[PDB]
Order: sequence, then structure tokens, then C-alpha cells
Amino acid sequence: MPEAVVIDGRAVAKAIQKELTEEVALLERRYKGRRPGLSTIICGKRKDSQTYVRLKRKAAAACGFRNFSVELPANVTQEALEREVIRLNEEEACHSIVVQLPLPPHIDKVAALSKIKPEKDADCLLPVNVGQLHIRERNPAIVPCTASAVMELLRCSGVEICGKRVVVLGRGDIAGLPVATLLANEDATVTVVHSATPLCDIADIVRASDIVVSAAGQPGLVRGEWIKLGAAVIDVGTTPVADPSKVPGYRLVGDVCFDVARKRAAYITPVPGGVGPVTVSMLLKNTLTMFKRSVRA
Amino acid sequence: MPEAVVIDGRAVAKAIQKELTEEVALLERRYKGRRPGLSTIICGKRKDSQTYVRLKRKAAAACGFRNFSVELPANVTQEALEREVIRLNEEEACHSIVVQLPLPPHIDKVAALSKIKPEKDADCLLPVNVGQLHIRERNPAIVPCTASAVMELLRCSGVEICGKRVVVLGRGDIAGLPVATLLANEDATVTVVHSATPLCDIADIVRASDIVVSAAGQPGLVRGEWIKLGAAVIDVGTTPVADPSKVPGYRLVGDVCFDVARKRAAYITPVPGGVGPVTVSMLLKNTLTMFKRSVRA
Ligand SMILES: NC(=O)c1ccc[n+]([C@@H]2O[C@H](COP(=O)([O-])OP(=O)(O)OC[C@H]3O[C@@H](n4cnc5c(N)ncnc54)[C@H](OP(=O)(O)O)[C@@H]3O)[C@@H](O)[C@H]2O)c1
Ligand SMILES: Nc1nc(N)c(NC(=O)Nc2ccc(C(=O)N[C@@H](CCC(=O)O)C(=O)O)cc2)c(=O)[nH]1
Ligand SMILES: Nc1nc(N)c(NC(=O)Nc2ccc(C(=O)N[C@@H](CCC(=O)O)C(=O)O)cc2)c(=O)[nH]1
Repeated sequence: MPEAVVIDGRAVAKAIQKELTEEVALLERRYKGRRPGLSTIICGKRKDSQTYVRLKRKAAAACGFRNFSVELPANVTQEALEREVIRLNEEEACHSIVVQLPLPPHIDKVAALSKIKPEKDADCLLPVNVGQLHIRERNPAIVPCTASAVMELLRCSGVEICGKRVVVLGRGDIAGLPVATLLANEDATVTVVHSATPLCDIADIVRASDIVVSAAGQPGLVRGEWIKLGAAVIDVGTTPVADPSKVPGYRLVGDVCFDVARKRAAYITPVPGGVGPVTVSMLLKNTLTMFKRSVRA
Repeated sequence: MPEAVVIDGRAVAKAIQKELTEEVALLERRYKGRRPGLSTIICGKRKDSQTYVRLKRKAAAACGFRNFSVELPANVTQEALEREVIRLNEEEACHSIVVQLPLPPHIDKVAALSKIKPEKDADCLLPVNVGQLHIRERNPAIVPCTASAVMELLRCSGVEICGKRVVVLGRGDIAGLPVATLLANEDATVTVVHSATPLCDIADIVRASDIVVSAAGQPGLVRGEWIKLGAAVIDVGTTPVADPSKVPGYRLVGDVCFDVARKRAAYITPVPGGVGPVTVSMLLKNTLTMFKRSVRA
């Protein structure tokens, strides 16, 4: 029987990173010695955050980037965190700064993020940068990495977006929020819903949607039987779920009931191995774009 | 024979303005003469635009503000427009700048608005200020005027928003776009319809909606029959429709088929007399907030 095409995010990331690597080796030869510099700051020891930072550094290193890795304690003072951001602002060879979220509760997140120099805001977390996405008459320099990865996976699918009904579940600053904007810019009719939105409404909305982007962080939220036949389903959820057989005691589970959804969708992405690897690749893309902009002098 | 409550925008707007007037009076004593300065720039002679700026200036004067009224010709060049904006950026006595839309078609709207100094952006049109709107944990200073007026009227009516089904028709930068953002921050289920949405889908979406906010500028777009029994209906449409009995040769007509919708809805706004007057009030509120920020220096 027909079933959804499972889009392989690892292969998509691989191809992107192959092209980035060759681009860097060319640029270095053109700009005697220069190369993109990525900074990642992690506070505390959440195992999932540790994993994602390690993967970013590893990818960056593989593509010929330089890494500026910072690790701070759960304890970190507002001042110590901001001083570290500022240090990276003045480092010429650092073109991107990533502050891995979530931050510890006691930190003022907005304050701290606001210290990042706009030209180095690789996550597109700053108002001056996120406030650009809605301008369709201009193409924005930076787009948040997760949102960007979703759009890249839709591009890979090749599904039409204009005139289509889209549901985005969740409204996270680097995922749900920016992606709804980017989908509407492509002339989709976008509905936004939340994990705790009444289920009867979510079901009704998903049933009518040509494209599903789930970024609510709630495993099994999107029932397979709600999926409209031939829909494209992009699963951004990456929620830790207890599994004593795995290295950190949990597995990552997506928002979508994939086993049922794959029988109805035209396209679907798996978790792990879908949006996540491409999210890392988009950070490297933003960073190379920022590198090139700064080198135009 | 039972019917919607018709929300009285003029009365809301007057309540807000009596508050602003007191506030200005005390600040003028505190800061020995200083007062909020509002500049309104109009290009050309659209009768509706002329009316709206005249109402803004009149309300500003009544609340004790200083007006910087600028009139430019319909054939104003991009440079002369931007030069005027720049002049107002450098004027210490000016705290808010409004560039009345729509601009003449030869004018690049985005480039022109981009010259406004961020702290004087009265309409909250610039990326740095659009970019703060989602930040709930802070209370931003500047709020888009039409959008905040819509929220104000909903609040006045006691209407629930969190978890309700909301449809916004239109996505223009003055009305549709920010309205949708503000309603989404309330964790409403928000669908945005626009010109690429097929009409049949519009009808279905409106029928399922607890709150309808129409900012398309198309008279008669929202059929009364589509309105869910008990819904709240906010008409942001203000289209000039020919009527030679009226002073400018036109009357203002809303997006909503009001006479039919009034029999089904629980709350509705009239056009005129609804969102319009409150939009003006919210401009003055912004302007007073921007003044207060400015004089902390
Ligand atoms: N001109 C004035 O003096 C003035 C000033 C303020 C407010 N208003 C009123 O408030 C409204 C706000 O609009 P705006 O000034 O922010 O910009 P605008 O360009 O008038 O916005 C119109 C929006 O409605 C959409 N739309 C238009 N016709 C439609 C239809 N038949 N079906 C579905 N969607 C439709 C457009 O879609 P696309 O994005 O696909 O084009 C656009 O997003 C105006 O339409 C007007 O009635 C008027
Ligand atoms: N500042 C900032 N904070 C954030 N929290 C994010 N999210 C942010 O990095 N997410 C993310 C999610 C998944 C993966 C990933 O590659 N996951 C692998 C598997 C992970 C694993 O091995 O457990 C996969 O899904 O295939 C990488 C990054 C971000 O992009 N920027
Ligand atoms: N930059 C910019 N451009 C814009 N086009 C707007 N909109 C922008 O001023 N709208 C507006 C709409 C209605 C009224 C208003 O008071 N209308 C009266 C009718 C007045 C009359 O026609 O006599 C009413 O609805 O009751 C005032 C302002 C704006 O806020 N900023």
C-alpha cells in the first residue's frame, strides 16, 4: 500500500554540509586565512542541551569553521553570562554567537540575549532580527535555525504551499513563532494552535490542513488519524521520554504518532533524524552568510 | 429581537483621553513646560487620510500634546519624504512620528519607514519594535495602535480570548498583522485569512470562529450568515463607498454585513464609531509612553 515518503534529515544535512565545506575551503583561499567562527554557550548540564551543543560544534569543525566553546555553571550570574557574550562580540574571528536555550530559570533571558551584537545573532533571537521576517519585500539576512530547517524540509519535499491550509502547533521563539510567519509569506492560510488547545479543535484543524508543522514538545499530540490524506507533516518535537535502555535514560519522541501518520501523509519527517540535523545545518548556513557579510569590507 | 451589544468606540476613546489629559498636565508641571510632541506626516490629499490625520491632531491638541503637522504633496520624492522624517528624528521636542498610510505608489514604503528613529516609531512599524511584540514577559512600551484598540474593545466587552477560535481577515502591517500577533499572545487559536485563501474556506473558517476580526477593507466581505451564534465581531474595515449625501462624497463602510451579523453575534463594533476612535486614543497613549521614556534622560 502507498505510504508517506519519509524525508531523511540526516541526508539533507549531509548534502548541505558538503556544499558548505567546499565553500569554506574556497573562501579561505580567497580571503587569506579567514574562516567562519561559531561560538556556543551552554549553561548547566541538561543532557539534551549538551548533546545539541556537541553536535553543533562537531558539524562546525567538520565544515572548516572555528569553534569558541563556552561552558558556564547552572549558577551563572547575570553579569558573568553577559560579560561572556560581550567578550565574543569583540572577537573579530567569531561571526556567530549561540546561547543554548533553555537558560536557567533565575537568569533574565531577554536582558542577556539583548547583549548579543545583531550581526552575530545566529539564532535570530533579537527583536531587530526577528522583526524582519514579516517584510516580504525584503529577504532577511538571518532566519531562526529551526524555522529555517522546516522550510528547507518543505523545499526538499517540493509540496505546494500557496493557497494551502497550514497548521503550526506551538509558538516558540525559534520554532513555532517564526515558522508561522514564513509559511504565511508563501501565501499559506496559517492556523496556530497550542499543545493545551482543546483537543476537539486541534483535531478539526489538523483534519483540514494540507501541511502540519508540529513544534509543541508534546509526544503523541498529533494523532495519526487526524492527518489529512496526502498531507505533508513536519515533526519538530524533540521531547525526552524515559527509556532505561538508552545512554541518558531517555529517548527523543516527536509530537506526531508517526506509525499511523505515515499511512496517511504524502510526506513525513521522523524523530530523531528529521528536523534536528537540518536545524544544525541551518546554523552553519547562517554563520557562513554572516561570515561573508563581515568579510565584505 | 435579542441582539448583539454594539460596542461604543467613541466612549472608550473619550475615557482613555481624559486619563491621558490628566497625565500630560502633571508631567508639564513636573518637567517645567515640556510636553509630548506628535508629528503627523500626510502625503497628497486623500480625503480619508486628511480626516484621520485631522482627528489625530485634534485629539492630540485636546490632550495637551504639541503637534508637528507636516503636509507633503502627492508627487513628493523619496528623498524629500525621508528628509522630513530625518528632521523630525533630530527635533528634541518631537517624541513620535506617524507617516500616514497609504503613501503614494511611487514611494518605497519600507525604505521610507526605515528612516524613522526607533524610539519615535509611534505606529510600531519598525522591525526592532515589531520584534518585541511576542515578548510577553515584558510589557512593551510601544504597541501598534489599531491592534491595541481591538484588544481594548475585546477587554471592555469581557470577551474570553485564551483557547477561543479566532479568525483575522487580512495581514496588512497597520491592522491584520499585529492584531493576529496580539491575539496569538493570548493563546487563542488564530487563523489568518488573506487574498490567496479561497472564498469557500473563508466562509467555513468564519462559521467556526468565536471571535472575528476583519481588516481586509472590503465592504460586505463578512456575510452575517457566517457569524457563529454568540460570537464577538470586530470590524476594522474602513472603506470609502460613494454616497453624495455625505460631506466628502463617501460614507465609511465596514467589512461586516452588520445588520445581519447583529442578530447572531453577542458583541459587534459599528463602522464608523468603533475601532477608529480607539485607534487614535492608542496613538496618544504610545506617544505619552515615548515622552515619559525620553524625559527619564
Ligand atoms: N486607507 C485608510 O485610510 C485606512 C487606514 C487604516 C485602516 N484602514 C482599514 O483597515 C484595513 C487594514 O488594512 P491595511 O491598511 O493594514 O493594509 P491593506 O493592504 O489594506 O490590507 C488588506 C489586507 O486584507 C487582505 N484582503 C483584501 N481583500 C481580501 C479578500 N477579498 N479576501 C481575503 N483577504 C483580503 C489583503 O491580502 P493580501 O495580503 O493577500 O494582499 C491584505 O492582507 C483596510 O483594509 C481598511 O479598510 C484604512
Ligand atoms: N539558542 C538555541 N537554543 C536551542 N534550544 C535551539 N534548538 C536546538 O538546537 N535544537 C536541536 C534539536 C535537535 C538536534 C538534533 O540534531 N537531534 C538529533 C538526535 C539527537 C540525539 O542524538 O539525541 C536528531 O533529531 O536526529 C539539534 C538541535 C537552537 O537552535 N538555538
Ligand atoms: N501610519 C498610519 N497609517 C494609517 N492608515 C493608520 N490608520 C489610521 O489612522 N486609521 C484610522 C481609522 C479610523 C479613524 C477614525 O477615527 N474614524 C472615524 C470616522 C471619522 C470620519 O469619517 O468622520 C470612526 O471610525 O468612527 C482614525 C484613524 C495609522 O494608524 N497609522
